[PDB]
Amino acid sequence: FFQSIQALMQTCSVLDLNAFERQNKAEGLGMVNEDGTVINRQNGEKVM
Amino acid sequence: HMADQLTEEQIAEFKEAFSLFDKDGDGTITTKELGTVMRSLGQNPTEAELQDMINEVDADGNGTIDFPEFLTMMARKMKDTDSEEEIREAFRVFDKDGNGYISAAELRHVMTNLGEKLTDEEVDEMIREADIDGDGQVNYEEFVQMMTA
Ligand SMILES: [Ca+2]
Ligand SMILES: [Ca+2]
Ligand SMILES: [Ca+2]
Ligand SMILES: [Ca+2]
Repeated sequence: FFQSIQALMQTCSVLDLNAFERQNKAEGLGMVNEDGTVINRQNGEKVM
Repeated sequence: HMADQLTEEQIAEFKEAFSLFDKDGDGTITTKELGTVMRSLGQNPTEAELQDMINEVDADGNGTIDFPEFLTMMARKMKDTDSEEEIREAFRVFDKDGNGYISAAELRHVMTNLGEKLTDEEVDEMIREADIDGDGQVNYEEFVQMMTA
């Protein structure tokens, strides 16, 4: 029980600037899909 | 990607064209199959160039052309038609009427459709910057050299 709890706490994420920098460039591209056009798709956040 | 370059109708048309080459229906294009349709169109090539025009698009090197390779050929042909003419469509978006000049009212029309709004006075600010001649209209030549309006 406590080994599982300790392992889970070690896998908890914190603020990552490298991930944050990547997202800022990603949102600046303005991607779209093929079938139609998606307006800045909101796929899963990668910072915390 | 193929979905960007090709539509559902174009994929259907290409499949019919591929099936026209593949009389057997096995799913691959051989040299004799490719040679047969060329003779129907009048050309009488030799097997030396016939193999070369297959290897030029054959990706896996198996010596035969399947539908995935056939679509990849057509996808490139549709894509490479436009190289730098993208500014022509951009010019026509501002040029509603269809002539060779961009008017202030036409610039108002596109700006009205876009999110930002103008107070009917700063529209003259950027049009005079783009229009070097001073005639009040931005032509195609003035647009490509410097784009502000
Ligand atoms: Ca065949
Ligand atoms: Ca092949
Ligand atoms: Ca015009
Ligand atoms: Ca002019």
